[PDB]
Amino acid sequence: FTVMTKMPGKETADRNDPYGETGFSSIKWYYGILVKRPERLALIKTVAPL
Amino acid sequence: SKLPLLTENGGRVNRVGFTRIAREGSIHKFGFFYEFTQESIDFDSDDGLM
Repeated sequence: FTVMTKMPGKETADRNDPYGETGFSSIKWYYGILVKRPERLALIKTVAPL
Repeated sequence: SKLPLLTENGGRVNRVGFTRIAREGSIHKFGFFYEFTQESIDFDSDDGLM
């Protein structure tokens, strides 16, 4: 996970907000899997009681 | 109606400008003279004329 946080202040003060009144926090990542032996993944599909 | 009010979101609001002025003055030239003869000094009654 890559987390980027900028708090209000001179960090967020630019030509679009000279006063730097706002901040933000974001998170991002990459994910993926490679299925090598799909037959070894066994699944049963059924209904369930209330 | 023209107070620089500011909200919690800031933004491009309440921009101002400035001005300056230039002053000037110049100099001028003056003078005058007078003329005399040798006799007007030597033969005059008053030896302190000049």
